[PDB]
Amino acid sequence: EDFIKKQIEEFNIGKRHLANMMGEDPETFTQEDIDRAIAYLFPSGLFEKRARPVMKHPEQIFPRQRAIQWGEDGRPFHYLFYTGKQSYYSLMHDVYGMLLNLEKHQRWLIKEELEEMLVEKLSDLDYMQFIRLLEKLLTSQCGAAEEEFVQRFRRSVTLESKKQLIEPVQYDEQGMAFSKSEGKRKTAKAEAIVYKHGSGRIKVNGIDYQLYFPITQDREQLMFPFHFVDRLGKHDVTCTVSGGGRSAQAGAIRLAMAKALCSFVTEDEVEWMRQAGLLTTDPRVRERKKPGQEGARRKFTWKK
Amino acid sequence: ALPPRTEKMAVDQDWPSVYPVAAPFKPSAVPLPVRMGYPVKKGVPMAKEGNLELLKIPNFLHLTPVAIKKHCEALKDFCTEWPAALDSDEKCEKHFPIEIDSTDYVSSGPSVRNPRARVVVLRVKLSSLNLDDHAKKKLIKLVGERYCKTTDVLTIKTDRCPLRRQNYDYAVYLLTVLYHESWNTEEWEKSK
Amino acid sequence: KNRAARVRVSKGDKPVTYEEAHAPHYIAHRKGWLSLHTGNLDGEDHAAERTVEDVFLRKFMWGTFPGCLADQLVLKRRGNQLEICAVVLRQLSPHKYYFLVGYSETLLSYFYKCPVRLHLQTVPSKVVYKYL
Amino acid sequence: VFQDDPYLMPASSLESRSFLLAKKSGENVAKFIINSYPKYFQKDIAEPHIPCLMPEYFEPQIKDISEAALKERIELRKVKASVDMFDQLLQAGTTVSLETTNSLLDLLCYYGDQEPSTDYHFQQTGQSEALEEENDETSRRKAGHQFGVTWRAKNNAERIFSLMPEKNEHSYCTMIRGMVKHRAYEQALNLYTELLNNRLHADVYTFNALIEATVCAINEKFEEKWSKILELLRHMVAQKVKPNLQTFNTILKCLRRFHVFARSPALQVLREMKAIGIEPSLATYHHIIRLFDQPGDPLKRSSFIIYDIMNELMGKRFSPKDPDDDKFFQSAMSICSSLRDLELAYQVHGLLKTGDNWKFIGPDQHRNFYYSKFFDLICLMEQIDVTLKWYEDLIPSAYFPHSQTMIHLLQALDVANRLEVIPKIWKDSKEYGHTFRSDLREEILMLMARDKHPPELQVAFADCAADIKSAYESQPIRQTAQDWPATSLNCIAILFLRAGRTQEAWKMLGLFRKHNKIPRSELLNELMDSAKVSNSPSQAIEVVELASAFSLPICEGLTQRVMSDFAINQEQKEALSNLTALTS
Amino acid sequence: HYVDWRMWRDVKRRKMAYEYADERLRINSLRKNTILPKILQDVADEEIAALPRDSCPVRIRNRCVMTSRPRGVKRRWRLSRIVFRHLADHGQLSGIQRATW
Amino acid sequence: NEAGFDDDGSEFHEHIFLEKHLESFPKQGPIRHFMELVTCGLSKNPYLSVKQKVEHIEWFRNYFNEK
Amino acid sequence: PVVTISDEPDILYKRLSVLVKGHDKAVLDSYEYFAVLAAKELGISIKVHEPPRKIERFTLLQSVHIYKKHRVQYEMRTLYRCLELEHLTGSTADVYLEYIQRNLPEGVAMEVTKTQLEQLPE
Amino acid sequence: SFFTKLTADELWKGALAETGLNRGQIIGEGRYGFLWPGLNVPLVQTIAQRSKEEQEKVEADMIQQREEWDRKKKMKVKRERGWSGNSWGGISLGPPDPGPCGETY
Amino acid sequence: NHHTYAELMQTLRFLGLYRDEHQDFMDEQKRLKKLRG
RNA sequence: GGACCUGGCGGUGCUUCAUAUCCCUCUAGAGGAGCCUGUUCUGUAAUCGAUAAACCCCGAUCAACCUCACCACCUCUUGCUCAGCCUAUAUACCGCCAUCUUCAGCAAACCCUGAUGAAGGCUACAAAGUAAGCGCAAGUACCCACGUAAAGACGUUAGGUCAAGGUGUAGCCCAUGAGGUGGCAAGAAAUGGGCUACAUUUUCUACCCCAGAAACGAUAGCCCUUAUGAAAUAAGGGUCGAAGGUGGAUUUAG
Ligand SMILES: C[NH+](C)c1cc(NC(=O)CNC(C)(C)C)c(O)c2c1C[C@H]1C[C@H]3[C@H]([NH+](C)C)C(O)=C(C(N)=O)C(=O)[C@@]3(O)C(O)=C1C2=O
Ligand SMILES: [Mg+2]
Ligand SMILES: [Mg+2]
Ligand SMILES: [Mg+2]
Ligand SMILES: [Mg+2]
Ligand SMILES: [Mg+2]
Ligand SMILES: [Mg+2]
Ligand SMILES: [Mg+2]
Repeated sequence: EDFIKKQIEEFNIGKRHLANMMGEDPETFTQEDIDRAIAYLFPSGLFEKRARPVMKHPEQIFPRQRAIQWGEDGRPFHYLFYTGKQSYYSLMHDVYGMLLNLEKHQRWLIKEELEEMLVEKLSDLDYMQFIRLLEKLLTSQCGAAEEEFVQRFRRSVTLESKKQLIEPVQYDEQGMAFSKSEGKRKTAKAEAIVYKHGSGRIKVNGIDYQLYFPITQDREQLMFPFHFVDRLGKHDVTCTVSGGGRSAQAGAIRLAMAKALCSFVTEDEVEWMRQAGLLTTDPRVRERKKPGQEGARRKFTWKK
Repeated sequence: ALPPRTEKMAVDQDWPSVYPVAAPFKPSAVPLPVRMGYPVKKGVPMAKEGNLELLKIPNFLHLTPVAIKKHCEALKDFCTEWPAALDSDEKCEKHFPIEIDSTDYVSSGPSVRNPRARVVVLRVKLSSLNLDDHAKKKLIKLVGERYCKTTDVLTIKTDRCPLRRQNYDYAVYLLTVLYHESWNTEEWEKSK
Repeated sequence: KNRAARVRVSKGDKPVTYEEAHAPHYIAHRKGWLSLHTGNLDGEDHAAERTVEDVFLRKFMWGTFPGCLADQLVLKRRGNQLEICAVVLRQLSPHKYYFLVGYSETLLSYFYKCPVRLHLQTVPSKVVYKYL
Repeated sequence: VFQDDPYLMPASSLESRSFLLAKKSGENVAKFIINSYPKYFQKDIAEPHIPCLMPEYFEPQIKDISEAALKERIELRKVKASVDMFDQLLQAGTTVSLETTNSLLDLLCYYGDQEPSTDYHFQQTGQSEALEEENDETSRRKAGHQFGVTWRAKNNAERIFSLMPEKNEHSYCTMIRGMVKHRAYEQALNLYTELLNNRLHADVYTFNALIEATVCAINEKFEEKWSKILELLRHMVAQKVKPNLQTFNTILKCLRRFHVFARSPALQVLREMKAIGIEPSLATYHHIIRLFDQPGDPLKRSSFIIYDIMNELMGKRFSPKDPDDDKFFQSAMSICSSLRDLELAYQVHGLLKTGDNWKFIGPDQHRNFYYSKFFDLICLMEQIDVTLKWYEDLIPSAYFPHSQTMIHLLQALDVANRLEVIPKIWKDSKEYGHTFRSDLREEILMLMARDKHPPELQVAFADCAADIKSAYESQPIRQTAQDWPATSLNCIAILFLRAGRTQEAWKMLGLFRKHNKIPRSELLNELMDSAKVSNSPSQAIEVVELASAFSLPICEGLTQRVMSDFAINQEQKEALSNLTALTS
Repeated sequence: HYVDWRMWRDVKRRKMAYEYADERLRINSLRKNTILPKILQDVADEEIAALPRDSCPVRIRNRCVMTSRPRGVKRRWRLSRIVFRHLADHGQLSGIQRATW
Repeated sequence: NEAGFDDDGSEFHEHIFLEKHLESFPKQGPIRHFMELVTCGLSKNPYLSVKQKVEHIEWFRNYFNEK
Repeated sequence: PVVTISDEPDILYKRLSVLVKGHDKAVLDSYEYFAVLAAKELGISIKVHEPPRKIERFTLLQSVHIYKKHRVQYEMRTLYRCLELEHLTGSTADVYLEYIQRNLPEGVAMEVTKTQLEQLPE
Repeated sequence: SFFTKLTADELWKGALAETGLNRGQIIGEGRYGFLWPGLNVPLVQTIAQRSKEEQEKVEADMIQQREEWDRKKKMKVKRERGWSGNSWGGISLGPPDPGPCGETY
Repeated sequence: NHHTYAELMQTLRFLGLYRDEHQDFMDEQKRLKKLRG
């Protein structure tokens, strides 16, 4: 369209001006530099990133306008025009033919992605039938053109690896080896330092654990990782903690020792201890009171 | 109307010449098709020529890096340099002992009357005053509520007089008369 | 139902802009503020007369630029430069626009005792963001 | 000063002046309403106090008959009110002091027994821009007469001067100056003789008023008035008052009125300035420039002193001293336009760019005349690259060019033979508002259809000529109902035929028919060529019939061409033979 | 030319209290010191009792700057609840968001 | 934050040291003790100027002389 | 370019700290980049710091007459950016502070400038 | 109060109550008649004020234009009767709307 | 103080440099009220 | 009157569910005592508005005077205002909301079916539906994609306010408008919601959780002092040592 053409021309001339505007009279002004420059020129302050200012090419700005399907004589181009879903039905026809000639010879795409690739509105059951057809083709022993067909319809997975991040062991102070870890639970911050040897010695906030933690539940909470990993009387921890209460502080301290003993234990045992549930922050925090209520979720009296 | 200067202008032109002042957008002046706003479902961000939100934006167009560079080529006259007072805090403390706090609070409107902006407070070091032994004992006994133990800093506040310069005068006056009364030996010191 | 600043849907023929199209819960998630004064920030004293001057200026501008301001004004206030930015249509005569520009300029100068700057923007027709 | 909206953009200098006077109108609009209602603006919020934002009070707050009330009314410049309560003071018998009687007669002599004008004077410059090339002498005779107050005999000033007991130098000086300002030259001279009899001293501005009065006296020779000026300056020296820049500039204006015989006196005046040690000003140089430049002088050494002046004057920064420095730049560069000297004009622009001489440019009319003559000279003897560079540098950033400047652009481009810039400057002229300029239209059309061009230039010319025809059609019902020019029609038709807009050429041959304008033979031959391309005997017979209807002497050749080049039916052949018989 | 007679009465209170503000301070200090004899404070008691009962800042009601409404006014803008709602929902007043947290 | 606002060159002693306007009575008196209290309060005032401070002081002087 | 070297030695500002405080993080850090670039080509060590934001929250009724249980809650987002500065001259303080407060942004700006001028005891 | 004044769109919405008239004004007209150069009369550069007879004649012309506008509200429109008045059975709607495929009826 | 506000707008409207639709509405309404009531 | 269409109902059928909403279940309360605070009733010369769910620490993030529109008494006439009115009408309204909503529907413009009625438009191994737009969703804020917020269209209840303000209709201008001074907010009683308890996991003291000692409960009444205020309600102390023995039917919340 002439709209798209003059918009592309305007975008080219504008990005040329914009590079000259900031600092970049050289021809190569890349998109992230364009975004940074417009971010500085117009400081957004809007929570919606689509409500922030934008400088893209009109291909990305404007949507995909579908071309005219017929010429100046009627006579539409595709033979499956009068179905109204020419791309989807042509695809179904092609896959069915490839199954037919394969038989005579012998993660998956989402609906929105298929709609983007076909530039046609699609139904859930139509997409499901397409997926079943491609699954039939995959289960049938197929050749390389079929395989690359399945692979241009298939997309990536972007798998995540979930081994606990092992902090480095810093060989420091005088001659001793340690790890310094952090923990947070219920507005309490606890950063701890464990030295490898010392037969078990705790230094919460400069005093010992029987002094900072008179409660046997808190002392048990401190014990928990060492007793799980069977290295009870072997290490020593010096920790400083801010905020919270007795159990929140105990939990944050415990998370810190677990996330430093991870560095001081083998990888199979730290996967085991992560499965035991010591390397994950407890996201359970205090909720908010609401207007018209009597607490976080507690309400007032008679409503029914 | 007229065909605008947005397409009349070309490349290699001076934006400090185009926008001297902090001004609202003026998209006809701007050679950039800026699109603003949450788009409709099958549409684009709305256009450049009439955007109330682009006029609402604080518009840092008049300050581009070459404008900072050339402008401070102009401003490089209005500055001297420092002596060799060194980055060392103890060195600059030795060279210049006292430290006085006197700030301003800039509003934006019709009047420039922020009364709290006259607050003044002086911090001085006894280890840089160097001349107080039973005078420093008498000094602490005079000003008990200040002079925390960890650092040897004396902090005297003034918010009693309306003008900032006489607040500074109150600070230096209290420093010198506390010093003189600390060195003034009294007759009842021995019966402690 | 919430009826704060939400224009209702009639049947599909109602021209409406970004401002009064968007609802008050998008107040700076999508919209932003029409008046930029530092009075409503945590340490300041004069925000009340800032606000009464804001409503005075908006009603004054609506009354002295009769039937030409497209949608609402941009009232900025930096230092002692008060800036009135307008989105006025293209239907009257430019000598009349300049006449009212100077008139509003020095009237607001002698009323608010500050440099007041009228920055105009002329538009052909009332912009339409969607049809409601 | 103007806004940045394309709709609010002034296209011409007249439109810019209209917008500026509208802005000044609105400014004094609110000045009037705020001074009418000062109670609504008494609440100051700004700190520190701003008296020029505080409204001004024009009503006299002192109501009792008093000298304080007299001083208040003098400061408020209420002439009749001050005169009336001075009469009240005289009736009451209160002795009115010398200084305030002096101030009252100061106001009387300054304003000529009339109130100050309620309108701030910006008028008396509303001459039309279509008469800037003829009859500067009658223009001087009908534009040098500002309708000021003539000094009437037995006015309130003379009444106060006769009534007041102890006359002094200040009162006598004020009366001489007021009489000169209100054109009582002989009365001012008689009062100066009375001053000399009364043994008082006249100051600088009084002496300059006397010089102007002696020069403006009627029926005396330039030799006699020069001797009188010498006598007045000898009296000034004897009274030990030191002359100055305004003194010798009044003298130079007077000898500028005194024309050719005063050139060597002007040189003597400037030499005496440099001998005494007072720096001559831009207005001093203006007065000598406009003296030595007179129409009808065949020598132009009076124009070589301009090169002398600038050899004195390069590289200097100036301060305001004398009101005619804008006239200095305008007059010196009028010399540049008269002499056709590119190097001196460039030296003038360089002196302009040195310092605040861009401030010394002055008013908008002087700026427009300055830059118009500059770009006329640049187009007259510069090369096209620097002319277009000056075009984009000055237009429309500095000024709005005029229709004479446009046709001079066309002449420069025609001499240049760089005709590819024609559509761009045409679009610029249309956006500046020269759409209805028939001289511009005729010039662009004849320079545009003069020669055969490459086809992209031809189709650009087709678009431009179509828009010209659109403007000619879309000028409805004006008193200057300009008939379609035959040359403009022929040029538009030739351009359309060259670009291939043959059907447009045929319908505007219908337009030839309705306006009864004689077409050109080159156009008719191009129409024959287009008929050859289209293979249209009907169109060939049509244009031959038009030629026969206007009885042009090429119709027999057109017919012979048609018979040689087309297969013609017998009735059309009979019609063509009948047309040839009618023309023969 | 006011919002109502109540707001006119209130601005009369504001003005005439502001101008009868100084002497009330002086002898209210003469109240709430304990230095002076009781009868020498009593004579002062009758003179403050004779001071007018519309300048005492106990009658000062912080009504809204925009429309007279006694209760439901936020002091920082002198605005009532729903007029503040009006301005902050049209977004003619900066910095105010809808509190979602 | 202090454009103008000179307060006629008061310079730090007129604001807080009010002996010269105190005009000492018998200093053992309760009137003198009350004057010490008022002098300290006017010294702690940053909003009133020395002119209002003294005028307030001689208002007290006038009333005490009346009684 | 008038200079006027007049008479008296420098007032010696150490740690001019500029607290720039607003409603908009993009305004704050664009101003940060502007001032850091400016002081960078000036030659003065400029440092950055982010004091935590404060949100002033409060509650109003929604209906005009009744319905206290349904309320609208409003908030102010007040966001600090500390631009602390050490080792700069008095005249340089005038010129840098000059240009900074001249190109201060709109109602999304306040700037509290804390000057520690040193001086000698007396 | 000027502050508690409100717009005519809201006023007419509240007055008409349909959810369950200023075009006859030039930009510079007031009853005192302080006619300016920027408004009303074009931009001699002279500020002035008209007389009482001119003011009353101008406002009489404006009012008679107002009752003319009221009359051109309340004319009577002639509807052709279909089978009876206040009916629909013989009412002629116009020719059918032109079809989107270049068709005329 | 509201007097400068309200009376300045009264004056400026009656000058004709201000157009206040609220006052125009009550003017038309009270014209009809004096017409029939 | 006969036969339908659509909707609502059904102490209407089948099937699948709800999970703090439906029951069995889990925890802590109300209803029983005292106090505080609204409301009803009585009373007074003494406002008004809310009043099943969707009223009842509601307009009020709040009444000694003020607020205040109530009453008593006495005064003002171009009355701060080219007046005003808190006069009636929420069944004329705008304005801002409640409720379904702890929903997912509402739908311009078309097309088709029903012999061209009101109406209706479902079968993916597919029988006539296509859809702009609003909403849910999505995107945002807070600490995550979770959760909580916000958001929730058309309409329902003529659902709430002419007393926030504006306002159409009808009325007043010797009044129903304006100002000054002084009073109005008391319980034979009842009820809604909170607070404190009836104690042993309790009470007092130190400590802020390894002791000692008891073996109870008013934030009510009266007195003193203080804070603020012109003029006391609040705070502290003193004094006193109530009723009360974990509360039936029913019910709330998670
Ligand atoms: C008597 N009915 C026919 C009625 C009449 C009007 N208005 C009029 O007809 C009066 N019109 C005039 C005054 C002449 C202009 C009415 O305005 C009303 C009603 C009904 C009421 C009922 C109200 C009631 N409450 C207040 C006790 C109630 O219980 C309900 C309810 N469903 O809960 C109501 O419907 C009710 O609140 C209500 O809204 C009514 C009216 O609005
Ligand atoms: Mg009939
Ligand atoms: Mg009711
Ligand atoms: Mg009443
Ligand atoms: Mg609700
Ligand atoms: Mg919600
Ligand atoms: Mg949502
Ligand atoms: Mg009802």
